[PDB]
Amino acid sequence: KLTSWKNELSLQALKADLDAAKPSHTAMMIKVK
Amino acid sequence: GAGAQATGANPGYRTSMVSGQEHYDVYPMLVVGDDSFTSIGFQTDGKSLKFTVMTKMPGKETADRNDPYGETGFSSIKWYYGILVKRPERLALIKTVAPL
Amino acid sequence: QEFQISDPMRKRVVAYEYWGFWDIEGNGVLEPIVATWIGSTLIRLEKNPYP
Repeated sequence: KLTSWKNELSLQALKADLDAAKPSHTAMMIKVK
Repeated sequence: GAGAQATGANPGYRTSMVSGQEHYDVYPMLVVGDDSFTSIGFQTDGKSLKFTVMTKMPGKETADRNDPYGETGFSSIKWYYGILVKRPERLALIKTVAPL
Repeated sequence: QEFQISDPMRKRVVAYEYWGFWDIEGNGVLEPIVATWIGSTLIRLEKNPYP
């Protein structure tokens, strides 16, 4: 627990957001390529 | 088809056919208790169960080398699920037959 | 379609609004109102706030 906040993000929630957001970015990068 | 044999004396309760025989039906009528169970989650990361969806649209982006044809794309979904029963003394059930 | 954020408080839901004139007092005088509902629940009902 790095902070004094009552509720903290934790690393796992952030990785969940990354995993959720990645599919759109992958489909987008095809056009740039 | 988990009841008894259903002859012609049926007063009008639902039945079903199990390999050439007529058998009754059993119905749950369930009661969930408080804090009886919790659902195990693998990287669900919140409350909702987490799905995983993929899609590869038809195109040259998967032209490969064995077969440039086969434009058939796909979409796939998968998930992990499990349950833990902390106290099984708080789940109640009343089996019964049901009318037509 | 399949995108869902982790935290429930930050989830995105679709809501409807109704800007119009209604006879609030039943005497035949039309007055502006605004109404907002989500799903099947009416969450807001008040007069037009703007001048």
